[PDB]
Amino acid sequence: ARTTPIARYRNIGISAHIDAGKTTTTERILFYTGVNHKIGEVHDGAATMDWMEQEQERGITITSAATTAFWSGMAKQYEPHRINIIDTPGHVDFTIEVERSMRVLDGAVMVYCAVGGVQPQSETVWRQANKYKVPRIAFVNKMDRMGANFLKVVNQIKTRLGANPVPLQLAIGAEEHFTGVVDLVKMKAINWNDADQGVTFEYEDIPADMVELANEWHQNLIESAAEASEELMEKYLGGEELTEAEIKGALRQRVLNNEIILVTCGSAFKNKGVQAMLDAVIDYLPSPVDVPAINGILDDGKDTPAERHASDDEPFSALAFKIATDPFVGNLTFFRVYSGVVNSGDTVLNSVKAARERFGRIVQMHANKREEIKEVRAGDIAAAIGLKDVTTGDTLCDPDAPIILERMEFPEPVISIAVEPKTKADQEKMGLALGRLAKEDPSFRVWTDEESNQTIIAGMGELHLDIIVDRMKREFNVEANVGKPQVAYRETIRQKVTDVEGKHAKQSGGRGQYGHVVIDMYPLEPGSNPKGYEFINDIKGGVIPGEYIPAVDKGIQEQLKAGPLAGYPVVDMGIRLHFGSYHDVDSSELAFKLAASIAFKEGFKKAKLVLLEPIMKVEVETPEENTGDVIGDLSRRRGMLKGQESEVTGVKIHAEVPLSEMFGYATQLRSLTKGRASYTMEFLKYDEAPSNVAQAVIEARGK
Amino acid sequence: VTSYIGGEGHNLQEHSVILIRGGRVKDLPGVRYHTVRGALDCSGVKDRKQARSKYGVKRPKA
Amino acid sequence: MVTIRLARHGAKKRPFYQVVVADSRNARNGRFIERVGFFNPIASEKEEGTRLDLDRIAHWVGQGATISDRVAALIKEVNKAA
Amino acid sequence: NIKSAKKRAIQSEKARKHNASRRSMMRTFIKKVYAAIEAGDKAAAQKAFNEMQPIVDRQAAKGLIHKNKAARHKANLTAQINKLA
Amino acid sequence: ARYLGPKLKLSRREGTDLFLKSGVRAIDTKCKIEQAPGQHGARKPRLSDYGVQLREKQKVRRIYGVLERQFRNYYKEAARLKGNTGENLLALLEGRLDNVVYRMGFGATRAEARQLVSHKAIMVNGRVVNIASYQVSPNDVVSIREKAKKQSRVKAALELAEQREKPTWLEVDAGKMEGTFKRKPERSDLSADINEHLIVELYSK
RNA sequence: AAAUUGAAGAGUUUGAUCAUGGCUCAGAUUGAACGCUGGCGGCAGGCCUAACACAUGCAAGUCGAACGGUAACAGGAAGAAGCUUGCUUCUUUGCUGACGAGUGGCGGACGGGUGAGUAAUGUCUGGGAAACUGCCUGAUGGAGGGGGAUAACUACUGGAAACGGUAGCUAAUACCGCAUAACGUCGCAAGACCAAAGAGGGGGACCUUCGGGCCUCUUGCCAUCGGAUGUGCCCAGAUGGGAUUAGCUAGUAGGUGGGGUAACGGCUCACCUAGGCGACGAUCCCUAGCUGGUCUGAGAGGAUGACCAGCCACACUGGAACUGAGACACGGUCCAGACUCCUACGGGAGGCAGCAGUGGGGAAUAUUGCACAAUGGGCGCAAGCCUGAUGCAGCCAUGCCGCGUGUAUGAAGAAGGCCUUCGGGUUGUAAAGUACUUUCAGCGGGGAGGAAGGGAGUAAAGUUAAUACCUUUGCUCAUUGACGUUACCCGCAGAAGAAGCACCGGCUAACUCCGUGCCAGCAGCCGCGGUAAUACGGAGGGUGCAAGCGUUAAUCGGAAUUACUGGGC
Ligand SMILES: Nc1nc2c(ncn2[C@@H]2O[C@H](COP(=O)(O)OP(=O)(O)O)[C@@H](O)[C@H]2O)c(=O)[nH]1
Ligand SMILES: [Mg+2]
Ligand SMILES: [Mg+2]
Ligand SMILES: [Mg+2]
Ligand SMILES: [Mg+2]
Ligand SMILES: [Mg+2]
Ligand SMILES: [Mg+2]
Ligand SMILES: [Mg+2]
Ligand SMILES: [Mg+2]
Ligand SMILES: [Mg+2]
Ligand SMILES: [Mg+2]
Ligand SMILES: [Mg+2]
Ligand SMILES: [Mg+2]
Ligand SMILES: [Mg+2]
Ligand SMILES: [Mg+2]
Ligand SMILES: [Mg+2]
Ligand SMILES: [Mg+2]
Ligand SMILES: [Mg+2]
Ligand SMILES: [Mg+2]
Ligand SMILES: [Mg+2]
Ligand SMILES: [Mg+2]
Ligand SMILES: [Mg+2]
Ligand SMILES: [Mg+2]
Ligand SMILES: [Mg+2]
Ligand SMILES: [Mg+2]
Ligand SMILES: [Mg+2]
Ligand SMILES: [Mg+2]
Ligand SMILES: [Mg+2]
Ligand SMILES: [Mg+2]
Repeated sequence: ARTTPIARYRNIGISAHIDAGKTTTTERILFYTGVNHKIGEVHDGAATMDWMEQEQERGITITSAATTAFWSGMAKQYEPHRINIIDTPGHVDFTIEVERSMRVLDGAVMVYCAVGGVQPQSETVWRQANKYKVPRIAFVNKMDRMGANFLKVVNQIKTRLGANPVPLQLAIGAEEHFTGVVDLVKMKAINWNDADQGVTFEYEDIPADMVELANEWHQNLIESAAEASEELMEKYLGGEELTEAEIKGALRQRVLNNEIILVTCGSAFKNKGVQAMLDAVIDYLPSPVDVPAINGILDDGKDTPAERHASDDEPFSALAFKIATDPFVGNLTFFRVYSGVVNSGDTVLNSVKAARERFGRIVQMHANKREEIKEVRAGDIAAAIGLKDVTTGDTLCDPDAPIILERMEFPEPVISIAVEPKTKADQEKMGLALGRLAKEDPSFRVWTDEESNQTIIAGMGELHLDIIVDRMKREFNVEANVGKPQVAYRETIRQKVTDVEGKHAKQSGGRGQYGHVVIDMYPLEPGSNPKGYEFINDIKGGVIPGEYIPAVDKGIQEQLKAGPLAGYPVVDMGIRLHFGSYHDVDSSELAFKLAASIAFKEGFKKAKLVLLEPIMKVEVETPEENTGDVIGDLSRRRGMLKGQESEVTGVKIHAEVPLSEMFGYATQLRSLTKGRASYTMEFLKYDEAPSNVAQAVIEARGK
Repeated sequence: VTSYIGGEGHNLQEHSVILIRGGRVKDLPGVRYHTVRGALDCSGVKDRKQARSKYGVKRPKA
Repeated sequence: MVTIRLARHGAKKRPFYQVVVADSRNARNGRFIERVGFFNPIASEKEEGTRLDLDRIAHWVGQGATISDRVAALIKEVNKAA
Repeated sequence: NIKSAKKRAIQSEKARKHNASRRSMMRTFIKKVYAAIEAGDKAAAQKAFNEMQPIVDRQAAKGLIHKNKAARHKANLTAQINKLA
Repeated sequence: ARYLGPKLKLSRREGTDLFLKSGVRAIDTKCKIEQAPGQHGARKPRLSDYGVQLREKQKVRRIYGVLERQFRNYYKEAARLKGNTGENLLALLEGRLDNVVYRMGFGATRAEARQLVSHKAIMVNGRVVNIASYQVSPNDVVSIREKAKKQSRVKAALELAEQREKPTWLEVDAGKMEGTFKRKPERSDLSADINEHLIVELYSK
């Protein structure tokens, strides 16, 4: 029934900076495992992982693509292990994809360019993998490129990321003369064949051009493995060379418990090092069964709510990590089954929403290709069709299974735009498209701001948002134009107090009712009340009838609620009905509302109060080299600074900036900090700002 | 076609989509249809409490 | 193959069959040659459960009509031999 | 095709070949009879009729033509031969 | 499908007593029966043909605790059945299980009879029946179930069922808590103030 | 016995009247949608528009009791793994159960879908003659004998796949001639001529090359005549609008002969005749599936053809034929056209108007569900397999029906609201309070019916020669339900979990106050609002219906307002 044993499963991700070689390494993996009959290349769009039209055209991976391969070895050493690889996008503008996958995966191959080595998004995916506490190996790709330096990149991994990398496969020859790799356990030099596409290779005897460096690093590898358990330490110190099997086992223990990252090297585009990397994956990275059982909660926790072994004997539990659009069935949910067995057509429970879902179809994935499978076992990645309300990080399981797992956090989108269709006969269709897209992508939100009729689109970056826009144009076609979000201001009086009046000639002899009010407005102070409206009752001269003496403030609510100046609200005003006149028979509230409106209008006219723009507080973490640049940008922007701080790993600046401004501030921040700085917003109390648009918006409509 | 907007206060702009039902105004000679309030982003009449099913107004808590 | 079979009229969860001699190609509820009696599997009272038009069924069998398994069993039960 | 009606497609192809062969054989013998009728030599026409009679009878029995078709051929050609005098 | 509300409003809107209360006290003591429920009940506007027809139909509907859909179905059945449509309609209304329950006893009001029927506390002709509109046929034995007799409401209602005209078509066994339905009530066996022809012409309108 | 017992009017032209004449309203119905609201159950209904385009998974297979046979499993046998001469299973043998692929038989033309086309190439009614009909069934016969293949398979080999190429063979219930065939075809007669297939169970004799022959039984095979079923064909009538469409037709109308059909026939051809249709509406244009029926009506009628059943037509568009009893074939072939998809670029594949489902269109119509347990259908001797037919489940107050949301008592006629003549009236026995019940929903426990059959054993006779095999009928034995935590019944609890919508000027049932003041607005018709609005909006109160209500759309009625019943100038 089970086509492959539990132990022979390797769930891994390929994570790195942009254009580090993830998709190329995946393509060579597929070629050398035989599922792909042509190697192809990304820049010509022939990569299988880059299946979306945007990926094919632009040469980048925008989606986490999961596929599966069978690997025996360079020498067919082992029975075919099944590697469930996921090619993740290294763009900072798609970070949820890598976080999404990396939650469920068991290992990560971190790719590093031999020239650049550790880069900003390599550090980003490093942090994500570290917080998920996953084992890593490293693949120094791009060894065929001038300036490549494997040892220097390893030292960059050591110094920058904070790791203690362990060399495992040193490089023979120069950059363009990249002949192959010498393994630091076998003492064999794999040289790949250039006539064919690197499918074949030869083992050579580490020629004299490098026998000292290899010997030294092999001794370092031996002692690194020896520093794993006392049984290894005692014999190492006794002075017999550790056998390769025990070395590999100890290094595997170090990999599982994250003491080290085993770094190999290769050149995927020149077809070298990929099979060696695959054997490194098989030998050193965990399987679904070679880790302590996963954990969750159950009924407000317990001593041990859940300990789910990687085995079929136990009730089904899984995690639905990816949600993807499908034009023909409306959804496709990629889930990893952590423990148990499920079959097509079976019913399960989403422990989060606590509802029944029927697995309409279960398929195995190969890029866009789907193949139907009858059942899924523990430690296996598959895609379900028929789920209709399940979201990312949702636990699908049998009754009495863990409820909440670690996946309940996502990044916050940073770029915000306002999207409007070219044809305004397209509002509902575009809204539906954007809603479903938001449902697939947690880090992307769409909302109609209610101060205007615009619809605001918030994402992780400008690349994220224009990818969303053009994919919306292509699939479920609706055109769209981007613009700027509108601005919600507020007013406040500039310390004005008077005994203003309000009087309308409603009597006219025969109408039978009328009234007159005399009020006072004062500003309290800039932001000392959660209630922007204030009232202090002082109606003494001609006290109106007693049924709504205190209720002549809920009626004045609406004047402050919207539009004394340019249709915008006010804060800090406090109203005080001091005098007035009436008749003590029928004091019509509706008739008094006209007097209230005229009193408010005359009061504003005599106040000549001004507008407060929306200024929020922005807190930015940046390295301590671009501090001057970022604060200079914030100062060229009409923004103020608050507080100086110096983090151990950076510097935190705090500033006050308008909302009409800092449109697309994330891209500018990334430009001026090498994409290695973050910012957050919290909407602090407003401030005065001279803007010519405040009168423009109201004078566009004449008087 | 020309259609009436019943009730007090609406939000119909120059390109808002709306739902049109039969009827007539009978003193606007030429208006033979009615706009269904509270349907197709034509919000229901504000502060309405009687004949509330017409005018697309929902039941207040009260 | 002019079968004699049960037509399954009646209601939901309360079947009631018409014993019809019908050409086998036509649908169960569809075209039939004639109706010869009825059957009610849920009739569990003093009321009659089944009735069959024995002479007409014999005429059609002599003509060559086929008999379904249930029609045969119900004819056996109608005859007091079983 | 989706289901295994491809087997019936193959069978229909083979039966088309066989039936076409036998039907054309029938038709050329009938053509011989008609050509003899046009020539007027009742001896050769009668011989051709006697040679085609088993052919059409056997093919009608096998089912390539129908008994009515075979009888129509025989009756029409016998009438032609009788008027040939 | 039941009028859950004040009953004396209905009684004084119809004017006469609809028998919607027990005999514990007098109707005039329980409500101002003379006028109508509203704040404009003192005034007596002139009624119309439609007004009197509707008032008669509503009086019958409120007497028997029936809604308009079921009452229209009853009228259709009465018009189908041979004989006087009004007499047929009244016989159909008297055939209701809650109606016969009330007319025999077992409940001081027809709503109480409806609870007794619906609560599976009534057995008709051996079969337990909990449908208030279950039409009882001639020679049917309507009996209380076990584990429901001798309780306060039942005994009080049986005792209170005295001091009123005994139906001449039931022959109830009050002690043993079952009665018979020997034959359908005739026109002379009912109130005789209710004009059935008014309802007939209303529903033929 | 009974099959019906059936016909209502009102508002509005006027200063007022009567006629006439429109408009509007009161009723019933929905495949309805929208607004507000919404407890449950039963039974039905559920893309009316784009016959618009379709991803994905299923919708048609079965037979080893026709055959060659052995890809997977199992059983035996023959052994130098395991091995304590085996319990711990290495290999071989189609040998037996079974069985992928293959030949072959039947099915696939049924079942399911849609109404695009079709206005008479159709449908309905009633007849007729020139027909064929697999399976089913009755009667009578035959079922010597022989041949050459070829698939699979073997060898080589092309191709990414789809799928093939070159040789070698090996089977048949595949194909082919001969033998024989007549109440059969041809012919007036003489006479001439046409078919086949064999397989399975058991078996005391007797003969064997342990293949069996041979005797039986049950199937199948072939010929003819029938029956039944089904199909084909012909005729008369009926079956929409338009004359702001009066001429149409040249294989056109008929005859002779040849051919063709299963069958008659201009069905087709070669000639001869110059006809035929049309004011009883041809032709042309638009529309349209038709019917039993459905809604309405007292009828006559009008409108309609959703569900269900019958017939027809279609299957991406056009055409054509092949096979077969039956097709010019949804899930077959070929070609031509557009579209879609895979391609390793050389090629290849497909047609949801089958069940679901997606996009689009639209005011609007559902699940990418569970079983073949019922009944049918296909195949098979059966077992059994398949069956998106069918039985059920889900979603939708879409409709019809039923029930519930408490019952009795309760006058401080409480408070609060509203009105007021300021006395009071009203909300109102309503609430609160007291007692009582627990349907339904929620939990826990029992529990039918839809289940007939099938399998194994045995008894009886039947059969035979054989108390064997095989039918037919008793007798038992363990058994088969998706629905299903079924219907249904019993227990726990506490009035708890369950009321809204429209209207209140007249038509039309239900009236006062306040705020606005020809403004805001209402309106089905008449009409209301410009300072005391029962006609707008809010409140109180009432009226109608009620898990519905109201709004809009559509048919009929009212409308005797297309008047045949039944009108006028
Ligand atoms: N020279 C060279 N080019 C490489 C190598 N690996 C990848 N590339 C190319 O660099 C570009 C980006 O690499 P790609 O595989 O798309 O990586 P990803 O965008 O990080 O997933 C593509 O044009 C690749 O063909 C390598 O080792 N050497
Ligand atoms: Mg890439
Ligand atoms: Mg690039
Ligand atoms: Mg002829
Ligand atoms: Mg109801
Ligand atoms: Mg289509
Ligand atoms: Mg199936
Ligand atoms: Mg087989
Ligand atoms: Mg041979
Ligand atoms: Mg044969
Ligand atoms: Mg005409
Ligand atoms: Mg049409
Ligand atoms: Mg009439
Ligand atoms: Mg339809
Ligand atoms: Mg053919
Ligand atoms: Mg077909
Ligand atoms: Mg199809
Ligand atoms: Mg739409
Ligand atoms: Mg069956
Ligand atoms: Mg009071
Ligand atoms: Mg219950
Ligand atoms: Mg049984
Ligand atoms: Mg049972
Ligand atoms: Mg009135
Ligand atoms: Mg109104
Ligand atoms: Mg109306
Ligand atoms: Mg007023
Ligand atoms: Mg009429
Ligand atoms: Mg007239």
